[PDB]
Amino acid sequence: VASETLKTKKMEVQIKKNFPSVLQYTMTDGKVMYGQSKDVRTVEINGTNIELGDDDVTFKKVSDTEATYTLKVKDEAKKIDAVITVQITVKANQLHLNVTKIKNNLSEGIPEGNGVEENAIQTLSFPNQSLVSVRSSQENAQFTGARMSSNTQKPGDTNFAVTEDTNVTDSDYTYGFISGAGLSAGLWSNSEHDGTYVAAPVRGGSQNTRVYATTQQTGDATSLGLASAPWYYHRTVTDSKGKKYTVAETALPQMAVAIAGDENEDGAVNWQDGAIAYRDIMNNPYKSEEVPELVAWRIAMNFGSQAQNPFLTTLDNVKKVALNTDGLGQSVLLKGYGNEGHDSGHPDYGDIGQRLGGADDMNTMMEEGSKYGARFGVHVNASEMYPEAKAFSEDMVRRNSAGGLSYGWNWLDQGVGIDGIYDLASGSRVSRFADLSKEVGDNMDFIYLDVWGNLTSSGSEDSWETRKMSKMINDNGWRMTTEWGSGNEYDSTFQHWAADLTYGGYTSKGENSEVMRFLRNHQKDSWVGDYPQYGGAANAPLLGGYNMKDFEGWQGRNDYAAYIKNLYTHDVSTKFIQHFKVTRWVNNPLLTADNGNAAAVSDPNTNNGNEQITLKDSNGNVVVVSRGSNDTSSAAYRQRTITFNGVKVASGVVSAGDGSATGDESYLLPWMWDSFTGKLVKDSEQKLYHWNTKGGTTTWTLPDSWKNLSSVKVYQLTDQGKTNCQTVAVSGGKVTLTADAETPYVVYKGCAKQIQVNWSEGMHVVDAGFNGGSNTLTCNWTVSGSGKAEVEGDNNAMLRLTGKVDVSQRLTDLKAGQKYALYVGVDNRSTGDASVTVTSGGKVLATNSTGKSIAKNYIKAYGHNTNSNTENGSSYFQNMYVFFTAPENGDATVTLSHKSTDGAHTYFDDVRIVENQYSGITYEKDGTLKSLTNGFENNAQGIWPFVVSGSEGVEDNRIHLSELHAPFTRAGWDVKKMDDVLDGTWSVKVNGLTQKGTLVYQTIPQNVKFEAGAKYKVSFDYQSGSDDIYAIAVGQGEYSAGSVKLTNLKKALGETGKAEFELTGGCNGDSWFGIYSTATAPDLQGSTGNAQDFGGYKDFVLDNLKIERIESQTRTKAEAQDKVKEIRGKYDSKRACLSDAAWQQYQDCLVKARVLINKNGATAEDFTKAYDILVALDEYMKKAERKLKDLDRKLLEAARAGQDDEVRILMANGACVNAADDVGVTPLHLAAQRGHLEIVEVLLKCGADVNAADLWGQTPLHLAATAGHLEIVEVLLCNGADVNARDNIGHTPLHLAAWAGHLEIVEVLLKYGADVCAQDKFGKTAFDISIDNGNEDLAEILQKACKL
Ligand SMILES: [Mn+2]
Ligand SMILES: [Mn+2]
Ligand SMILES: [Mn+2]
Ligand SMILES: [Mn+2]
Repeated sequence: VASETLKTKKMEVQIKKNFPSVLQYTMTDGKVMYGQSKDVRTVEINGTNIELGDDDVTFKKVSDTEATYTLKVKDEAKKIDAVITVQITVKANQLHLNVTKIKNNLSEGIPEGNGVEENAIQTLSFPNQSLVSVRSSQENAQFTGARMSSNTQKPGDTNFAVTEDTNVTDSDYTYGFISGAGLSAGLWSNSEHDGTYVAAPVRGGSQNTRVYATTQQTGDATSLGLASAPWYYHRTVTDSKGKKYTVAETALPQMAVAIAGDENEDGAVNWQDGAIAYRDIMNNPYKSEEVPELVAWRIAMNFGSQAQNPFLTTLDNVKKVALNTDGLGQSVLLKGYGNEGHDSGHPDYGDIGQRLGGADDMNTMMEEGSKYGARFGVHVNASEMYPEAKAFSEDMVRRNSAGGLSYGWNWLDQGVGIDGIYDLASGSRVSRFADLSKEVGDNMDFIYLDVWGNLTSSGSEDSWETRKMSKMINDNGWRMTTEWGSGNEYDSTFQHWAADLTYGGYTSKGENSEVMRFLRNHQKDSWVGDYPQYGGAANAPLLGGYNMKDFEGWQGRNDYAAYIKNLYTHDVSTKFIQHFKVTRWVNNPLLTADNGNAAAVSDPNTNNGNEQITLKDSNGNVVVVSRGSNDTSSAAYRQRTITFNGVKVASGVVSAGDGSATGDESYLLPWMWDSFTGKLVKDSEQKLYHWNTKGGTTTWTLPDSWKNLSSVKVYQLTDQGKTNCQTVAVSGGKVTLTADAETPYVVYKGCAKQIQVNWSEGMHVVDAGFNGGSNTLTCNWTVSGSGKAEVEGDNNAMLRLTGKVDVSQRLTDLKAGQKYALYVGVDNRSTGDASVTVTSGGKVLATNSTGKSIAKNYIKAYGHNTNSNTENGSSYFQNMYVFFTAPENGDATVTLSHKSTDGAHTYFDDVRIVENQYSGITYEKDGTLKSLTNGFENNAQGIWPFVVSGSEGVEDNRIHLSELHAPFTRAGWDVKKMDDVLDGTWSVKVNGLTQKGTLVYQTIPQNVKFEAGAKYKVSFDYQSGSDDIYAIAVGQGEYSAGSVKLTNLKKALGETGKAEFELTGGCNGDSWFGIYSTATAPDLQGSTGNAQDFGGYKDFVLDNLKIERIESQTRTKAEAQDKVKEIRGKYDSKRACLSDAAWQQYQDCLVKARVLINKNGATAEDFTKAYDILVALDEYMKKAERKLKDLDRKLLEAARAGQDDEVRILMANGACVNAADDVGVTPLHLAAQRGHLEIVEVLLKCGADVNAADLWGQTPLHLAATAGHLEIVEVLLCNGADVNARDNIGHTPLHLAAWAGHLEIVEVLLKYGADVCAQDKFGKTAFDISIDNGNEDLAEILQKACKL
């Protein structure tokens, strides 16, 4: 065959002129690797194999390093007529084969707007091209392949000898390496082909197989050759509506080989040698070079309009983590960066959350954060959308084969599936990422793509789609990261289900492959880390593996100390290991003959035949990681030694990644790199991180550059940075370190300066989050008063106040004349007021207060929810607001204060000053509320003046600010029957919180204070899905069932309703109103499936809140005094059956009214207030009385029935023991006559009046004696029953027991002391009763009382 030679300094490649084929590679040393030794001239186009003849190919040697081929590819019958241009180039030990041009003689190209290109060239390949091959006739001929596996128990690798029996045909792999006759090679291709995988729960580029292995007979030997899998060129796709499109290539077809000798110099030639060479030709994920610097990964979360984490708070948190890690690199994923938060506004990528501070604050956070080595990225979704999103349209909607919506998940709103193919082919998604690019410029590091590969956008989401998705992202300068462990093998640098080891179990983690991890460990956080309960790959991997925790609200995670502890336990050593590239990996226990890995490398002269990995950097530094034993039953299987240039830098067992068992690992890791591009730092900046799991004393050999030092400087790392400095002597290049358990230390050669941190930049105050330690109360905040101010809490630090104290700070950078809202988180445990005040000079611009906090925090993503223990195992943190105009003098000051001298605490956190246009609060002259209006158009955050209640416990609450996007958010679009927005752009929305039987949301006194005794007109616009499913709740103090006044609301589905009521302020100033979920089932109107959710039959929308104080009729002192008499005359006699707290509330109220009435110099205003407070007290006591009368009537009913359980349930729920009806019959009377001994004894123990009588003068003893209940009569006399008690006739329980003729009951009561002299109105004794009836048996016991 006629050939030509391409030359480099490393090899000579003999190539055929009749086809782009290699005959052989001859290296400088004379070693040879074969190409395609046979006459194979096949080209596949659209699945049709065409064999080329001599006249179908033209050749041209361009230079000594390049040749060009022109391929005439025609099949008239199969509609193929193409001209393919192939380039072969050589450099060093690499050969590249590129398709540089594709000409189609059967088309004019792709029609405008990605229209269908008829006879388009969709696929292209060179079947059995064998660019590199090995033969069974060669010394140590072998194949090594890798396929995708997310399963910890199933490796993705194959390792086998190439023999005469080896028979393969287009066997597809992610990676493929052939070795033989002292040379090795891997084949790289940019093919987007999807094929064979070991294990993956999703698509989304998990199945990308780019190499094809095929055997052929090469004379008397079997030859195994490598070819590229097919490439896509102009691919024709169909969307959910049946519309077809043709989309151009992501890139032109490209492939390469890199010929290796014994690269790691270990005396053998295998895939590892090929893998070292392969790194020079392989694709590298965009920005994969920064991956080793990303030590601190975490999520900063925002959800449901709450603004739990505004961008400038996230920046303070970056500075806290920077101090605690001594400036290690960070990667913060902003989950809910856009619109109203997480799983809101998808897919509006360019809509940055206005309530977080918008694009302005996001850019400030990214720009400033980068100075601390912190990278930022956003969570996006390209599979699900909500009606509120501006991108929402009929074209975007994914539809099923029947024409209906492809529904997603319902939570805040109903998610609808995005038509993935439409989104790509129309240029829609690329334009939405462009919207984001305009907002962030070049400040943002990465994109985090959620759910991609789970088939929500289409049944495909293949490697071709994922390749195009990753390109749109990389094109904007963004690093690619995604959700699923197996997803996007080609371009992703991080998988959430790989780095967060807790999710999905052992079958759904990161990439379980020795080949993939050997090649790319340093480029991704997509592997298997320690999580021993999964076993296999997850049991102490030598390379570690990212273990991700959070503290900023993601899944309620708000534990900072655990976050930091975990960074040092797993992530510091994982990241240190990623600064080196794998060069050798022997004795892998996961690979056996049974799982298809008989030829896997097994050296008994390395680490006793146990697992070992060697890694190297471009500076010749060597890292060696060794496993103690390859037996999982041995204690040494989890033992790992790490050496750096032959010196031990880490030893022992890590604390289990699943949090199940603490370890003993200690390390002294040299951190030689900067937190930016990872370049080597200078000598004065070189440092060592020290960690000791169990704590104690360890001795280490310092690195070579430290061997002549006399001493080192050791600093303990905290949330304040470098503390407790120690000078440690160096003897013979060694150091002894004493360490507390699980405590980070940093070692320097000399004195090291503290990292400079200016807290709360752009926040208008210094240290708004109280992160500056105790010192913050000295030069940032000024403290005054007899009381005390402390920075308290070992997690999220807060300001704690006790006694009479004020904490002040000057406000900076305010725009003169502009409107601002200032809010602060407040938890008040004191009865004394806690306040927030803005002053200019001395003048008060705005002020607000809270008494004892009455509402617990149920916001899961928030830093101080009721699961975080602010004090006493609870948290009452709620945002307290002030609205003011920035003064013209530019002098403004905030003051946080506690007024009373009591010892109870008040907590404050997160002082937020934000530009805000809300102006719906009007006051009276005395500073009390005149009116409050809200259309929710200018809310700084949350559902203010309401606060979320406990209907779902601590949750990502299904309550938020709904957004207008007509016609989609309106009633009538699809199966939707309710409007999301009543008027304007925003309303308050509740999604499906039906049949809870509890409070959903409520006002609190710090948001809307209802003055004691004052009357208010409350009105709002609403939309409710069904009749009586939701109600208006009115209460005083902390919500409690039974104490609440409920008004059921009627159905207002698609048509806005009006709600109006009057509210009278409770005596303690703690009155409130809200929305309550009843027990009543919604009317789903015959809807099925998602239509029950989307319809709105179970939802509640509120808007246009209006609260107005109603003027009261003026009262005199006489009127108020008389009202005191009336109230006392009604309730003074009702102390017995009334709670000890209810009697206290009543007494406190009477005291309050008397103080107003009797003050020297009291006015009409005081007399009106005193009278009104008593009127409010009356209605409160009366409502409580009807609820007690309800319980009493049910207790008298259960006394008759005889059920102890329902008698005890009612008594425990507050039932009156001595409760009598219209005829004066108590439950002790009823239980005694029926004879329920278990109830009689329960009632007597509870304090029931044993002497109690009805309108007939009958006591429970009279009733029990006539009925003849011996056991009941016994216990009554033992509890103090009146033995000689009489009725309206004069019958003692002796007379009645004789009338009924009870032989055993008469004798029992006589023994105790029942009178025999007793006579009724007729003057009849027991002598007359015994002689009247036909039985003389009674006359025998009476003649044994007195003998006649
Ligand atoms: Mn080797
Ligand atoms: Mn804080
Ligand atoms: Mn509105
Ligand atoms: Mn919404």
